Amino acid sequence: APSRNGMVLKPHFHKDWQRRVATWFNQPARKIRRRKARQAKARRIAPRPASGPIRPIVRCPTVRYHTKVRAGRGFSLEELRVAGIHKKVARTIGISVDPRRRNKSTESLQANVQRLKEYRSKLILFPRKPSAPKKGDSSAEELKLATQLTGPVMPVRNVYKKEKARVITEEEKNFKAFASLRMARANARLFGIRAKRAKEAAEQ
Amino acid sequence: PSRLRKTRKLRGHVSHGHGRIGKHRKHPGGRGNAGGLHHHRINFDKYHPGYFGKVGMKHYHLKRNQSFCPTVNLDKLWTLVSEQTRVNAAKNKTGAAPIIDVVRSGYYKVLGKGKLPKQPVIVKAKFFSRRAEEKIKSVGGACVLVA
Amino acid sequence: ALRYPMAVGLNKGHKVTKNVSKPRHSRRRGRLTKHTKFVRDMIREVCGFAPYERRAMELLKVSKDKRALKFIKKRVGTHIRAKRKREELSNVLAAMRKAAAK
RNA sequence: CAGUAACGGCGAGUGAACAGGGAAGAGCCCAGCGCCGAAUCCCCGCCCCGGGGGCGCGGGACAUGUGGCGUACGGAAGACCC
RNA sequence: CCCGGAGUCGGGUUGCUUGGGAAUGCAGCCCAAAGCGGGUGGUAAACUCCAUCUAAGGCUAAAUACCGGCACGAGACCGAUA
RNA sequence: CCGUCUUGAAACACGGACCAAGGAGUCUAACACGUGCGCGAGUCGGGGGCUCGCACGAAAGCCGCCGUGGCGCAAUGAAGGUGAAGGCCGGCCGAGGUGGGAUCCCGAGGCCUCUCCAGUCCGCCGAGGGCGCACCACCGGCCCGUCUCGCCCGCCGCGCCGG
RNA sequence: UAGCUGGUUCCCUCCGAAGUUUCCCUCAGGAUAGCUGGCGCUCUCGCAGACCCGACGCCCGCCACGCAGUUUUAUCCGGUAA
RNA sequence: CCGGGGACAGUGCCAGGUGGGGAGUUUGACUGGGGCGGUACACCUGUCAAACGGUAACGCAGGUGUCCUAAGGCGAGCUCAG
Ligand SMILES: [Mg+2]
Ligand SMILES: [Mg+2]
Ligand SMILES: [Mg+2]
Ligand SMILES: [Mg+2]
Ligand SMILES: [Mg+2]
Ligand SMILES: [Mg+2]
Ligand SMILES: [Mg+2]
Ligand SMILES: [Mg+2]
Ligand SMILES: [Mg+2]
Ligand SMILES: [Mg+2]
Ligand SMILES: [Mg+2]
Ligand SMILES: [Mg+2]
Ligand SMILES: [Mg+2]
Ligand SMILES: [Mg+2]
Ligand SMILES: [Mg+2]
Ligand SMILES: [Mg+2]
Ligand SMILES: [Mg+2]
Ligand SMILES: [Mg+2]
Ligand SMILES: [Mg+2]
Ligand SMILES: [Mg+2]
Ligand SMILES: [Mg+2]
Ligand SMILES: [Mg+2]
Ligand SMILES: [Mg+2]
Ligand SMILES: [Mg+2]
Ligand SMILES: [Mg+2]
Ligand SMILES: [Mg+2]
Ligand SMILES: [Mg+2]
Ligand SMILES: [Mg+2]
Ligand SMILES: [Mg+2]
Ligand SMILES: [Mg+2]
Repeated sequence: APSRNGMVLKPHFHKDWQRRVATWFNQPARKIRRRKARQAKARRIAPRPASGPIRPIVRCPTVRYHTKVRAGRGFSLEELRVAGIHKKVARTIGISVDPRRRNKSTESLQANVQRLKEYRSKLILFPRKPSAPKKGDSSAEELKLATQLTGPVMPVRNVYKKEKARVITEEEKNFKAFASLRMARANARLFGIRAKRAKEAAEQ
Repeated sequence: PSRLRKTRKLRGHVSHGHGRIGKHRKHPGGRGNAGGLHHHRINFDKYHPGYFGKVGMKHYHLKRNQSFCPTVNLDKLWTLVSEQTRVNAAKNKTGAAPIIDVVRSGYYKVLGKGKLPKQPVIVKAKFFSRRAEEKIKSVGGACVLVA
Repeated sequence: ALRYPMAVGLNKGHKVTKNVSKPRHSRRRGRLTKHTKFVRDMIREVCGFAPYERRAMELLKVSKDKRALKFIKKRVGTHIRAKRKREELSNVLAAMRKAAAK
């Protein structure tokens, strides 16, 4: 019974719940078990950078999150073509192709080509036969810097460029900002119906 | 702690705080929110008016991302920048107004509650109130729209 | 200035420069090839027509084409599958009328 | 996200997803279309290593389609450059 | 030059199912396809732009579950009517 | 003659031969208010990650705007949507006014010393007067929904447009 | 499952009821307002001048507000008893 | 195989009828015990009701689920039962 004042509660416990209860008492056990498999994998791949391949810069996909930017699944084939590396050598180098990602814009295309070229100058490629370097790297380069990289490979920046102060010109000072939103919200609302009234009045 | 509860004080008294006449029974009055129109009607009408019935239009698959618009009032607008931004703009001989992009601070609409300190500023937002964009022009500043 | 890039209205959004590309090759699924056109009309001249198609062509001989549209729509199900079934069958009758005039 | 959109004698009650953040992270293969003298596989017998390898005018499967190349991120064949 | 999975999709109707609401999925039965086509674009319909993916073939580690089993370790637990 | 239900039990109401031992408001979730603590327009790692080799330690510490996210800082409308500054004279000020209002401030006047005369330096009482906290009642003001009346203004689009 | 029986385990201290209103397929029950307790909070009188000691300002006169199962003084109201 | 039926029967799916053979459920309340009768179950007047208001019984005497383009609204002129 409701007593005097309070919320109308609707608790979801009519469905034999205490047979299905997931306790979490193995939680510090599995933080140890996962961590011992990070440390074990990172010494299997001994100079390879402990975290997997490089990931692209990906813009987040809605109106709530499109100002921030994250790392994606992989590089698109159009980014691989104009950075000039084959789509089947790139996983052997640690690049992670994503074959189903489109490139609609140009400056997000260029920001990942610039990421790929800057990676390719940065990685150190050991030869197949260490007794005979074919095309990979100089043996001096493989000695004093052959360490494993921890954390993500060149993690994704949220760069906010600082615009400096300036002088408000007179016409920018005279800009009807609220009125231009209400007219733009009204023109798109009435666009189809004014075009219909225009084409029927072409005859009558 | 179980040593501070009424059960330890009620450990000699027969009814255990629930009365000899009435009793403590299982569910006298229904279970849950039973009876909100029939015998618990006065409790729902006194305290939760509006609980029974439909009002308004249904909208399937509400995606709350596409109606995201966090607002900042006009009086907490200089807190989005550092204090040497506001102070050096006041000392400036040439009329240079600093820029306040509210979108990198996580706001989309500027609302006009408050009062601005008397110095020009350029505010870049996605949306403005009517009287929020005329408390910027009266202080001598400018509104700029960003998509 | 004037015409700030605006988040509402007809011309809205962040004003980006689109690149043009060769489209994804999966976009041409079901485009008709020369060779599979040749297979698909060898089959028709050797199998004929279904009895609803053969009946719908009879309603199209007598210029009763609203009823033939309703009949095809009753048997294949959709209005847009029916009105391209009909103009397919009308191209059969337009071809057979022309081939029998000579 | 969320006891939310929504369901519901719209009563009691029920009730997810996408975005965001993490753990982990890996991609591929045919048929078909085609070209390659069926270029393919199983079995048996003999011969050399502890299944490999090599023989058999040895059987059989298989053109009612085995193998290679090749699959939507295109692919192939030609020239040309490397 | 070469390019793709049909009693399948899809439509109707019946039944169960789902948050899925003029029908979310699944099934029966009848109808039953197309190839610039087809599917999806959460209100039934016609019209038209646009976006998106390529169904009706197949394989796949890791992160995940574990009151049974083998073998261990521990506990602000019980102490022989527990 | 005790427990019990009852208007009413010593009862010809029920239960109880006697003894030992066991024996009944718990735990989880969600709320509400009250209280304690920490931080405070913010707050919180809860999930994950990092740290001599895991007695204790399955603990403890750390991260950084990993703050993603929750709640809070803005409401109202079914929805499109819109969305909280005045006061004093263009200039100054920055949430209005009346009534009460703990406290604090001023204070005429008094208050003593062996004795007056002049003066000085602090203390005590104090009529009246002022600024008035929180909270209360009232009156105005602002935002959104909706009515009734009404006249102006705006322009890249002169509109079944915007304000 | 039970709106129905039965039982519900230590001591002292303080406070201390209700069987009535309204609604309910309500009459062996609940919601509702009364009645109770707890937690406070906002104020008032003020504490009283070390032992002392009615006092110390302006001939008189005066000693805060509010409040009440009460009377007084005004003044309305009523149709019982007779 | 020989006869006999035969595109009917039959089966599958939908639709209409029938269907206590079978299933599930319900079968008000108040009440001088219950049932029967009544409705004191939503309303209205007079009384009870104890001269403010409030006040109970299956207390008394009655009414009600309608009627009305005037039987509503103004104005004027009239005066009724006997
Ligand atoms: Mg990882
Ligand atoms: Mg109690
Ligand atoms: Mg009891
Ligand atoms: Mg009780
Ligand atoms: Mg009782
Ligand atoms: Mg919440
Ligand atoms: Mg369910
Ligand atoms: Mg083949
Ligand atoms: Mg269901
Ligand atoms: Mg729609
Ligand atoms: Mg599988
Ligand atoms: Mg024993
Ligand atoms: Mg024993
Ligand atoms: Mg035992
Ligand atoms: Mg013993
Ligand atoms: Mg009795
Ligand atoms: Mg007794
Ligand atoms: Mg007796
Ligand atoms: Mg008894
Ligand atoms: Mg006995
Ligand atoms: Mg015992
Ligand atoms: Mg609290
Ligand atoms: Mg009962
Ligand atoms: Mg009883
Ligand atoms: Mg009377
Ligand atoms: Mg009398
Ligand atoms: Mg029956
Ligand atoms: Mg009865
Ligand atoms: Mg009286
Ligand atoms: Mg008259």
